[PDB]
This record gives sequence, C-alpha cells and structure tokens, in this order.
Amino acid sequence: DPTLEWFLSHCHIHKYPSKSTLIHQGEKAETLYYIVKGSVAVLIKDEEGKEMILSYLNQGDFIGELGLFEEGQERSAWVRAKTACEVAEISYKKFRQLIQVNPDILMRLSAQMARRLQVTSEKVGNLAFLDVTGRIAQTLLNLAKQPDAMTHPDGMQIKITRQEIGQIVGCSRDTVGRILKMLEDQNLISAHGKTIVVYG
Amino acid sequence: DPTLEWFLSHCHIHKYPSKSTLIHQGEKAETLYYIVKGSVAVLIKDEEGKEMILSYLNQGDFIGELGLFEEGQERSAWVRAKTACEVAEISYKKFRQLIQVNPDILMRLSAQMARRLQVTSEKVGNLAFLDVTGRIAQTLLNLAKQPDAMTHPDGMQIKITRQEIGQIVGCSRDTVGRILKMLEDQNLISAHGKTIVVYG
DNA sequence: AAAAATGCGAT
DNA sequence: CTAGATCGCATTTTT
DNA sequence: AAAAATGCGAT
DNA sequence: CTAGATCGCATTTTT
Ligand SMILES: Nc1ncnc2c1ncn2[C@@H]1O[C@@H]2COP(=O)(O)O[C@H]2[C@H]1O
Ligand SMILES: Nc1ncnc2c1ncn2[C@@H]1O[C@@H]2COP(=O)(O)O[C@H]2[C@H]1O
Ligand SMILES: Nc1ncnc2c1ncn2[C@@H]1O[C@@H]2COP(=O)(O)O[C@H]2[C@H]1O
Ligand SMILES: Nc1ncnc2c1ncn2[C@@H]1O[C@@H]2COP(=O)(O)O[C@H]2[C@H]1O
Repeated sequence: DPTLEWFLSHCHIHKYPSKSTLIHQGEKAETLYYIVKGSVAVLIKDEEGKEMILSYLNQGDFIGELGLFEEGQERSAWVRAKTACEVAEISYKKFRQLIQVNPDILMRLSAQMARRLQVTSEKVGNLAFLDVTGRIAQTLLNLAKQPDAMTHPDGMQIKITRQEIGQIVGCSRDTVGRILKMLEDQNLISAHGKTIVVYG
Repeated sequence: DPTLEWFLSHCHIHKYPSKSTLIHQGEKAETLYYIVKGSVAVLIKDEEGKEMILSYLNQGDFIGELGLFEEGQERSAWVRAKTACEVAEISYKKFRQLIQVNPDILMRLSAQMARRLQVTSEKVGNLAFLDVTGRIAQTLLNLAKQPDAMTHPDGMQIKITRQEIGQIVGCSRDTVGRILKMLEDQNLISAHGKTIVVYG
C-alpha cells in the first residue's frame, strides 16, 4: 500500500511488551496510534476495578483516535497489549497536517471509526437482547473463527480463560464456567481449563 | 457557519412527519443525511420485534453515514422521526466529491462519528455494570437536562412513556413502572402517567 | 515456588 | 418462576 | 370511539 | 438470595 507507507514514515515506532498498557484512560489525549504488529484490547473498568472488553484491535488498526477532533479530550478507555506490540505513533497536530496534505488518510481513519460504531452497537443489542448463554455461545463461535484458532479433528480449538469470557460477554467467571459445563453437557463443546474445542 | 452552508446548498431537502421512518435497516446504503431541524431516534430491533434505542440525534447531526466508506454496505439500524423533520440529503458519490474539494467537511462527519463511539461505549458499560434502577435513574437525570424539559417548582418535568424508558435502558415496560413507583416511594421523583418531575 | 485462576454448591 | 451474582470452601495453574 | 399504553401481583 | 421477565387481569389514554 502506497498511502499508509507514506504515513508511517512520519511516525516514531515504539514497542510494548504483552500485558503492558499503551493508552491510559482519563488521561489527556494528543497522540494517534496505528498498530504495525500485535493485537491489543480496549477496555473500560467499573468503580470496583471490574473490566469490560469493548474490543480487540490488530495490525492496520488505529488507536487513540477519538480525541483527535476536539481540543482537551480525554482517553475514553484503557488499551492493554494482548501480545508483543510494534506500534506507530504520531501527534494529532502532526497528523492533522498530513490530512491537509492528503485527505485519503482521514478517510482510512473514519472507515475504521465507522466499522467500530457498527460492532459496538451490535454489542449494545447483544447485552440487551441475548442471555449470557447466547452471548458466550456467540463469542466462542467468533473466536473459533479468528486467525489464532488451531485446527482439531472435531472442530476448532481456542484457548482462553473464563475470566476473559466473563469480560467479553459481561458476566462473571463463575457464570461463564457454569455455562461452559452446560455447553459441553450438550456435546456442543469440550472444555478442559483454558482449552476449548468448539465442535462443528 | 460558512462550510455547512456550502454543504446544504448541494443537498435536496425533504421533510418527514413525526413517527415516520427515514432510514430502513438492512437496506442498501447510498445516501447521507444531515438533520436541519427536528429530532430522530436510531434503533435496532430484536427477532421478536422488540426495540432498543441506540441514540437520539438532532439539529446539525449527520445520519446514514456509516455506509459511506465501503461499497455495498447496509443500513445498520432503523431511524424514526421523533418530531416533524427537515432533513438535508446527498449521495455518497456526490458527498465524496465535496470531501475532495474541501476536507473540512469530512472532519465534521468524523467528529460526530467519534463522539458517537464514546457514548455507545459508555452505553455498553452501563448495561454491563449498573442495574436497571441505576440505568433508569441516569436516564431521568439526562432527560431532565435536555432542552425539552420544562421548569417546575420542585425540579424538572419531563414527559415520556414507560415503553420508551424500557427501550432506552434495556428493560421492560413492566420493570420501568415498578422502578418508577420505588423512586417516587423514595421521594426521588414523582410520576403520574407520562409525566415525571425529577426532584432537585 | 510464584502468581493467578478457578470450581461448584449454596443462598 | 428462572437467570445471575456473591460467598463459602477446596484445588490448580503461567511468570 | 380510536389506538395504545398500562398496572401490579403473581410465578 | 435478589433482580427481572412473563402472564394473569382490570383500566386508562393520544390519533
Ligand atoms: N455487571 C457485572 N457483573 C459482574 N462482572 C462484571 C460485570 N460487568 C463486567 N464484569 C467483569 O467481568 C468479569 C468476568 O470474570 P470475573 O468474575 O473474574 O470478573 C468480572 C468483572 O470484572
Ligand atoms: N468501542 C470501541 N471500539 C473500538 N475501539 C474503541 C472503543 N472505545 C474506545 N476505543 C479505542 O480506545 C481508545 C482509547 O483512547 P481514545 O479515546 O483516544 O481512543 C479510543 C479508541 O481508539
Ligand atoms: N432483553 C430485553 N428484554 C425485554 N425487553 C427488551 C429487551 N431488550 C429490549 N427490550 C425492549 O424494551 C422495551 C421496553 O418496554 P416494553 O416492555 O413495551 O418492550 C420492551 C422491548 O421491546
Ligand atoms: N450507536 C449509534 N449511535 C448513533 N447513531 C447511530 C448508531 N448506530 C447507528 N447510527 C446511525 O443510524 C444510521 C443507520 O444507517 P447507517 O448505517 O447508514 O448509519 C447509521 C448512523 O448514522
């Protein structure tokens, strides 16, 4: 790709070890991010410390872009590295320049903001409509289709803690587990610890 | 404002009577909207017909913008008119042109997309964290602060059906009502039918 | 050992 | 009435 | 009347 | 155990 190559050339690159945190919530926003390599997680916490995963982002994804359109804006959430991470970085001020040079880039950002709004809205519906069993059953299906799923003679094999399934669908580790036994109880899946084979 | 005036001049205007529907969900997307006057509601329905209000939009708000960045895109939700409505309209194709003429407009769109993502994410958290009492108590507070709230010697007076409070916080008309009696039972509010005075 | 992540029944 | 959450108790895991 | 919107207890 | 939803029944509302 010609454009984004021109873009990066204008960004410093930084790497973050997995589990580290790239964007702090509440903190003043002035920089834009573009994940060159690695995946992360965007999450918001409750007063008590409880977390809720709003999304995962990957290669070719921008981050910290929500405060780019109105001075004195704060980070809307925490962004933690899921894996090692190589991330390009540029200042809004700097970035805004590029925009005026070539608009095509702002068009790339906006598209991601668009797709982002769809899925988050889809997420509002899920919490509003489906029950936790439904929400988990859907997450396993989705995860079983991502690139990090391994092949298995009976379907797909994923590996994830129950804590996270709780932090994705919005329930508690305790409910996830109970639900997980049922789904197996119904030969729908097979779980052993963090390993789950989604049959199909 | 100089820009948006240049914009409208390029859009046909259409009016929609209240309760009518401007954007059909699922339908192919090719047009952009900008509410010149009136307010609307963006909503998604469940398989059974049940509705969930993702948001309300007003004067100076764009609509149907999510399918503007990738050919063959479908409307992500229903958009129904809350009041009479005067709405400017333009085709993506046409709109994209303007972008290349002046980028500033795409910058206005994107900002709204940004703000939109914040609040929807804030909404995901609400459904995940707070209970229905908490979610309703917050809606009444918010609504009591909008421009259509009327002054009252004991606080603010809003007027809304319980069906809607159910469609905003994600509960059922029956739970809203029960919750509403409690909040009054606690001299927090005072409700008579569709009328509610939020004390304070 | 370290450092977390459970598990399931019970209320 | 049923789906979830929070505790009570007993055991198992990645850094 | 039209046309919806409830209300609350009960399970 | 508690918050919600779904039904059972009886009455009240904006077009
Ligand atoms: N309303 C909620 N109730 C319980 N857990 C929640 C809620 N919203 C988000 N969560 C989080 O999701 C997590 C799932 O696993 P845990 O039980 O370890 O901890 C849970 C909380 O941190
Ligand atoms: N719902 C969401 N979906 C995807 N990414 C999000 C969401 N909410 C926040 N983010 C990202 O997380 C970032 C947190 O800081 P910013 O608000 O600067 O920008 C935010 C977005 O890049
Ligand atoms: N999971 C849900 N359970 C119940 N009602 C819901 C849900 N999600 C959205 N709703 C809608 O919210 C509305 C609130 O008022 P009603 O009971 O008239 O009808 C309800 C449904 O149409
Ligand atoms: N969560 C949301 N918040 C605000 N507006 C939304 C949301 N989801 C959808 N919309 C608007 O509703 C429109 C429905 O059709 P489009 O997908 O073309 O574009 C969508 C947005 O303009």
